[PDB]
Amino acid sequence: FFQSIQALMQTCSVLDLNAFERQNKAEGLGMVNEDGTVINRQNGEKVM
Amino acid sequence: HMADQLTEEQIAEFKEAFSLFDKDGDGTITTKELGTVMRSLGQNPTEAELQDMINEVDADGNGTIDFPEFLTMMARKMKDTDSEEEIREAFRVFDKDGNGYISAAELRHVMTNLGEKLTDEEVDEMIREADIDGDGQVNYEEFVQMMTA
Ligand SMILES: [Ca+2]
Ligand SMILES: [Ca+2]
Ligand SMILES: [Ca+2]
Ligand SMILES: [Ca+2]
Repeated sequence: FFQSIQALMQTCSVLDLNAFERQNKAEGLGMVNEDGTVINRQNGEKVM
Repeated sequence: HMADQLTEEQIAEFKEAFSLFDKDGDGTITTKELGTVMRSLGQNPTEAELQDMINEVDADGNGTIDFPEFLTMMARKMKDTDSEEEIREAFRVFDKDGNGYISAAELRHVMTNLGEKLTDEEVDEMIREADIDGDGQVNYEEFVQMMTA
């Protein structure tokens, strides 16, 4: 029980600037899909 | 990607064209199959160039052309038609009427459709910057050299 709890706490994420920098460039591209056009798709956040 | 370059109708048309080459229906294009349709169109090539025009698009090197390779050929042909003419469509978006000049009212029309709004006075600010001649209209030549309006 406590080994599982300790392992889970070690896998908890914190603020990552490298991930944050990547997202800022990603949102600046303005991607779209093929079938139609998606307006800045909101796929899963990668910072915390 | 193929979905960007090709539509559902174009994929259907290409499949019919591929099936026209593949009389057997096995799913691959051989040299004799490719040679047969060329003779129907009048050309009488030799097997030396016939193999070369297959290897030029054959990706896996198996010596035969399947539908995935056939679509990849057509996808490139549709894509490479436009190289730098993208500014022509951009010019026509501002040029509603269809002539060779961009008017202030036409610039108002596109700006009205876009999110930002103008107070009917700063529209003259950027049009005079783009229009070097001073005639009040931005032509195609003035647009490509410097784009502000
Ligand atoms: Ca065949
Ligand atoms: Ca092949
Ligand atoms: Ca015009
Ligand atoms: Ca002019």
